[PDB]
Amino acid sequence: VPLSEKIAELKEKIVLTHNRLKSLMKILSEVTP
Amino acid sequence: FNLESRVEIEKSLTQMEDVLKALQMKLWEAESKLSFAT
Amino acid sequence: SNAELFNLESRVEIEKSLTQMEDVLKALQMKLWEAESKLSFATC
Repeated sequence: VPLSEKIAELKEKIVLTHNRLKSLMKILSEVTP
Repeated sequence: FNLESRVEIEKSLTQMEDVLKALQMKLWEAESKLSFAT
Repeated sequence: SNAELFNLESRVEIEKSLTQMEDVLKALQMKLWEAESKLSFATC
């Protein structure tokens, strides 16, 4: 079941990193028209 | 994977999103292989 | 038991790509960080 927990911890990080990337994409398009 | 220019940051950030999009499918695939092996 | 064998082959190939995903993402997180510092300093 440690594999089950390694899945969940890895999922939340994909999500968090995905959110950082999203916020940076909005900041970047404010200055690249 | 360049950050010299705004145009390259843009290209590079989409590549990173495409990489995460591949990771999310790999995570799901692992979720199912595991669920099927218990 | 081919079942127990199959189970073990699964759990091996599972946690292999788990570490693989770990290595792919944390390099990704490092270049992300570089871009964050770039656009952060640039837009102050």
